[PDB]
Amino acid sequence: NVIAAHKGVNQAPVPLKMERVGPHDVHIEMTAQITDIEIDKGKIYKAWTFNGQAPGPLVVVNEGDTIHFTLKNMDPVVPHSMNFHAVHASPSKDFIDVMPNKSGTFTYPANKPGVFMYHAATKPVLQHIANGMHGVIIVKPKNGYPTDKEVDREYVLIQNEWYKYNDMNDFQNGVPSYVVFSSKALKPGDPNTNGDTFTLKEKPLLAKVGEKIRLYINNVGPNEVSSFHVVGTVFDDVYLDGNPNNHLQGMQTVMLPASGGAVVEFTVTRPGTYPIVTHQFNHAQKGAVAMLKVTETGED
Amino acid sequence: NVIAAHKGVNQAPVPLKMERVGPHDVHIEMTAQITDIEIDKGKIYKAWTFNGQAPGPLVVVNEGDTIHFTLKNMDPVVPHSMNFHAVHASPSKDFIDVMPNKSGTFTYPANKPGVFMYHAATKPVLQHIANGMHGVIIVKPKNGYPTDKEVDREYVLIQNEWYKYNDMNDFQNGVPSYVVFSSKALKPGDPNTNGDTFTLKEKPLLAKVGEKIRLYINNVGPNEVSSFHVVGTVFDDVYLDGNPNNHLQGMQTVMLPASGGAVVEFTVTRPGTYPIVTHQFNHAQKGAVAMLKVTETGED
Amino acid sequence: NVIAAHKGVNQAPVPLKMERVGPHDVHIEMTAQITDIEIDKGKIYKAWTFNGQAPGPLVVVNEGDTIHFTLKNMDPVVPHSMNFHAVHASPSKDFIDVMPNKSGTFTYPANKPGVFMYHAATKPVLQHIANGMHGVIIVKPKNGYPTDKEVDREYVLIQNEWYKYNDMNDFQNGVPSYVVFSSKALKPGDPNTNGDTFTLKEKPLLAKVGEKIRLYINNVGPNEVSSFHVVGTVFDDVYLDGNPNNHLQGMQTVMLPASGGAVVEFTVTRPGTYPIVTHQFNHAQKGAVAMLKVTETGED
Ligand SMILES: O=N[O-]
Ligand SMILES: O=N[O-]
Ligand SMILES: O=N[O-]
Ligand SMILES: [Cu+2]
Ligand SMILES: [Cu+2]
Ligand SMILES: [Cu+2]
Ligand SMILES: [Cu+2]
Ligand SMILES: [Cu+2]
Ligand SMILES: [Cu+2]
Ligand SMILES: [Cu+2]
Ligand SMILES: [Cu+2]
Ligand SMILES: [Cu+2]
Ligand SMILES: [Cu+2]
Ligand SMILES: [Cu+2]
Ligand SMILES: [Cu+2]
Ligand SMILES: [Cu+2]
Ligand SMILES: [Cu+2]
Ligand SMILES: [Cu+2]
Ligand SMILES: [Cu+2]
Ligand SMILES: [Cu+2]
Ligand SMILES: [Cu+2]
Repeated sequence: NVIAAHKGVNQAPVPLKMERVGPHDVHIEMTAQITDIEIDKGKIYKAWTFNGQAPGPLVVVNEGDTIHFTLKNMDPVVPHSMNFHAVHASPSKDFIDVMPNKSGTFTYPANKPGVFMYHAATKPVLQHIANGMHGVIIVKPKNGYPTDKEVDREYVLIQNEWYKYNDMNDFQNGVPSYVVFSSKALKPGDPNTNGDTFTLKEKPLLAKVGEKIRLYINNVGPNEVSSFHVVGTVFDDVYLDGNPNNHLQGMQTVMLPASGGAVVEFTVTRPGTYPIVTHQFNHAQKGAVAMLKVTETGED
Repeated sequence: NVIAAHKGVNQAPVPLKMERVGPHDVHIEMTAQITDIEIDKGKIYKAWTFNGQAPGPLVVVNEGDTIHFTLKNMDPVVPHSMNFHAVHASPSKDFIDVMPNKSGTFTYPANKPGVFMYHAATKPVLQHIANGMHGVIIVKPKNGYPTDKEVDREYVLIQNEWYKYNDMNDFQNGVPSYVVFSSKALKPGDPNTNGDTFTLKEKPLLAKVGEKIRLYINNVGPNEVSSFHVVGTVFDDVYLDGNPNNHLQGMQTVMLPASGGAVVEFTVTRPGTYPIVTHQFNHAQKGAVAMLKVTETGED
Repeated sequence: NVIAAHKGVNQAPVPLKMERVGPHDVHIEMTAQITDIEIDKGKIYKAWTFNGQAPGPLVVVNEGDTIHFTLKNMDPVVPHSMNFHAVHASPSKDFIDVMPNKSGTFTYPANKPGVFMYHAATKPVLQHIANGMHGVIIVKPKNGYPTDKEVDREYVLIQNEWYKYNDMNDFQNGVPSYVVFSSKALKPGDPNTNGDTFTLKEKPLLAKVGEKIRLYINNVGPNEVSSFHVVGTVFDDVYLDGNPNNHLQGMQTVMLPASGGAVVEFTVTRPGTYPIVTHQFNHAQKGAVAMLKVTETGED
């Protein structure tokens, strides 16, 4: 199922570009590009990506920022596009296709705090998402969260599925071959990984005994819901979609729809390694287990 | 899988009958009937229906109304019945079968505000729901919703699946062949459609730039959950099951169980066409995309 | 797929042992054992169990109790282990394997009120859960629930799936063969059953006309979410995961993730038999229907 013009194509990752251009305005430039990603050991997926990552690079803006977004399409033959769930926009004017070897710029406001999916909007959308064109944009709430002062350390996790390569029958009708977590960096030194079955097991996220950890999470799908759970703890506080008003306490497991987000916070009380799962254990068995290593110092 | 006595049967739609009979009492009369519905282009499903619609006709009552419900069974051979999720009733006395060519009347109160599924209760219930015997009853809250004064325009949407015709193995064990939206009229001039893959794409719901839209939504299944999302906006306010107390804000996507309802409200800020999806994109690809056309005047 | 050392093995159920050892400390002793369970009429599953029950025996503790848990592994060849979702623990030190014919003791606090899953933690966790090593621990809130004084009668229900026997391909990739409810006793005289397709239909839970019923519920999976609904009523109050803060009202149906819990309360207004379902009707058809028989006296 490899398009003739994609045979042998493996475009090197290109860094995300972002710069603030006013107190409430931010420029973002991404690419659409075709990049080989190792999704399981020995298994390469020639993914349709933003910037050579799948999920794509993390975007963080402030509530009330208007985003001036440019997509540079490096794919030699397939059009691509961008839909941010954070924004208010006209889909038929602002989420439109950018043709091969062209760029397009679109402007829209991020009025709402939270942890939002982004993805390509090009028909068939299922094909673009399943092939890798998904990601997260975080919109920071103007007044924070009521538990901000309690949080010691924070990371971003994203859940996605992988199917048989570019196979629309499988995408529509088949079980996922792999379900995976990735982490995207918020601060210098944080890991930045792609959706694969192994990296966050072999290179766990790090924390220190006694810390309260915040995770910004989103299940991008394309197709499955997620039963998000951290082994050995309970979520002290949960904010559905990352909106501070949607505040639950003491949850064992957080139900995420496809594209669903949350801010979750939990305390790690003892040294050890703590798995992070979707509790739909067929999906966990097919890759969706990450690890958090908790040490007396927070160092590995 | 077509029952001998249903071969060639296509009973014309019969209008819902409703009339208020007291300040807190309402008569409703439906039929059970066998009616051909075009669920995808060129694909007829000889559905088991209420009133020749699938999902069935919309019912709207007020909180505290007692419903005096009559079902007239026009099916020549299969018994049918009615279960309203809105009501408090004895299932074994009030949700019982009405035999072919007979009628039955049942009385029960709708004590709780919200957006409730209704469906046939006849064993096997899966068979009756999958073949088309589902619908929505809205119970209006005595004191409204706190955001009532902000809403400019409102519609009803229902999600359902379609399987291989009357195939209990497929109903139990197979993926849906189609997943679809329909709209049911609240006010004169609103569309009133059946669950199909195309009508709400070709004849979009209409709105005006700047409006706040309310949707009353229910995912009737039979089998899937729904990740309900409007492209190009964020839900300002969500009331789970349509109960005013269950109030979320700023949600990108609303997780609906099978039979789950909600009242969702969102603002459309720019002219254009806005898709409405379940974000489980396998289901969207198999039909579950509706459209909302937003114009400077609200006219098409 | 029957391990040689399990052929012909059917270890008799062993009672749960629990005793309070201080105002905030409780001893619990379970077994891991291999026991034949009739999951559907004529269908024996040689389950991997705690104490010869699947789901395992109910555990009830108070918020703030530290649990001193001993597992005695009676399996001749497979290691087993215990993970309580209620507790804060080091998974790599406290949820570790107990080898055949050995015991292990682990101590950890239950700081959070609610209705929590427990299950084996031994890799592959999917295999242990699917084969029967799941259950519920209830942690009673120090200050109760705000609706405690309204509740007349209470029971515990658990939902689980069963797959082809010890078949990891089916566990990962196949639909469940059966989906089932069981009830676990809270007070003397309550039923105590295993996850099967028939017992709670033939021997319904009992209640009296006019009562408000509380159910403590958990969907242990392993793989499916649950759309929990009681026919003929509406949930007056719902507490997600059994935490009193997570308070919804007037829900028709409660969405439970895999491992998700709730406390749900509803009123039965008329004599009759009331089905209890997951509204994902493929699962209901494959076993997941229990019954509640409501009489003028509450006696059968
Ligand atoms: O909490 N691990 O299923
Ligand atoms: O927001 N369309 O996936
Ligand atoms: O309420 N029985 O689907
Ligand atoms: Cu300013
Ligand atoms: Cu600019
Ligand atoms: Cu694309
Ligand atoms: Cu989207
Ligand atoms: Cu701290
Ligand atoms: Cu915790
Ligand atoms: Cu009155
Ligand atoms: Cu009457
Ligand atoms: Cu019917
Ligand atoms: Cu129902
Ligand atoms: Cu307005
Ligand atoms: Cu919006
Ligand atoms: Cu004390
Ligand atoms: Cu002790
Ligand atoms: Cu085990
Ligand atoms: Cu678990
Ligand atoms: Cu009472
Ligand atoms: Cu009720």
